[PDB]
Amino acid sequence: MLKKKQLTVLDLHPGAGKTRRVLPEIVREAIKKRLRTVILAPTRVVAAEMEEALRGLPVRYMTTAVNVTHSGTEIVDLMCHATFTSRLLQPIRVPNYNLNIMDEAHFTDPSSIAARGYISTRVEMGEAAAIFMTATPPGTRDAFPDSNSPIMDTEVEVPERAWSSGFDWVTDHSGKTVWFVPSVRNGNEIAACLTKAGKRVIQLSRKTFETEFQKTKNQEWDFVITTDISEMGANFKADRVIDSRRCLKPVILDGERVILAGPMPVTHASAAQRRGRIGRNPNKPGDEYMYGGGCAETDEGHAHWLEARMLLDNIYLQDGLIASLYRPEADKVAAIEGEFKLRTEQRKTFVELMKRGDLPVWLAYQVASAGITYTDRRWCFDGTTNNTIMEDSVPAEVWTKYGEKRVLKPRWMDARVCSDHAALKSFKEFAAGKR
Ligand SMILES: CS(=O)(=O)N[C@@H]1CCOc2ccccc21
Repeated sequence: MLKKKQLTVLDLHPGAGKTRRVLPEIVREAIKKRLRTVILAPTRVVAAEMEEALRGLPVRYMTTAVNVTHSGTEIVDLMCHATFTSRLLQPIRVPNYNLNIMDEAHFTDPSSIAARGYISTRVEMGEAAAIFMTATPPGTRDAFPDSNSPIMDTEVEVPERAWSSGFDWVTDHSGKTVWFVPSVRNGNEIAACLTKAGKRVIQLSRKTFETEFQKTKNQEWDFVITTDISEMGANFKADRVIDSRRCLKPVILDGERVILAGPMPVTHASAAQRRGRIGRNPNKPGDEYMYGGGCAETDEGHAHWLEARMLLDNIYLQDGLIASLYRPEADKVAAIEGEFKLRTEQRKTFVELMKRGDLPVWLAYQVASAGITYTDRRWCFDGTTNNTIMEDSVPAEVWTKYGEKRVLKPRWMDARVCSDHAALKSFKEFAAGKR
């Protein structure tokens, strides 16, 4: 595995012990062989779990999710997938790691796809070794993989809205349930319904993940309503997974806008990861998995692969060369390598719109490629009337940095900036010049 020029895919089933058993073994061997090593966690919650599994070993934790006093002589760095990609984009120097380990190497966020592309290109070049750890590698057709104990799989109609009758089996359960919903807004409705019926509900999403996940250990709950974020190593002490089998897909229409299409079928990798939450205790067989639809390869034409190409086109590799996407996922986008390469000033704007502006990659690229400086927010108000952002069936309004009251009408419309109350609130602050 550790020998150069090689990319290994560690494809053990969910719960096989890739993070607590296999990962420390690789770390010990890497330290023994003096290989400068990077460990890539998908989220800060997995980083905290990796610290527990690697406790004692000399690892430099490049995250505030862990409170450790470093000796300064560690040759193994641990950071999130997005931190790795972010530091690659910024002027800061990143070591040319001899060994690159990616946990949950199935994560389809644009920064995870970009990191895989960068690492795999370095391996293809014969510069480094890499290990991609995942139960569901890119290209998996099995939604029912092995587990530590048997799982009862049941195809059933799963409600995607509040209900008065017809789904007795959902509330007539005395155990703990993790329920995957296609969106935050869809989860709010089902959560309000379960709460009204006397259930204790915790809700998880990308923006509230670290805070609310802690509640699943600190308090007694009946249901956990989550988006696809819990597919990335999140572990619960539950006996049932209710899976709508649906997700929202960002799609770039005619290269002019981004809409959130669907809800539509999840990939086999996602369905397997969602099912993978239960059947993890070999001493407690019989965990249930209720699924409400089929799988399809909805990652083809998904905006994240185009966005990954926008990140890689702006990461230095060697002179004019540009990193390719990891081979099993390179056909999910019809992009020309190098087409999103920006000049130095616009690239600096692109990076800042993502890091500080917190804008989606596609939106940041449209603003930076137009030659607009980071603090220039006039574009948030000069788009056509069909780009009017709506809040509560009425146009959203903001006070500009000039003190004028204006309707939010962005020149480039990206549905992710107003997909929920929290996203819209952050976009309003950005359009007003608050960050
Ligand atoms: C994220 S932090 O505040 O905990 N600092 C970490 C740990 C020490 O090593 C490094 C190196 C570079 C950058 C961040 C860090």
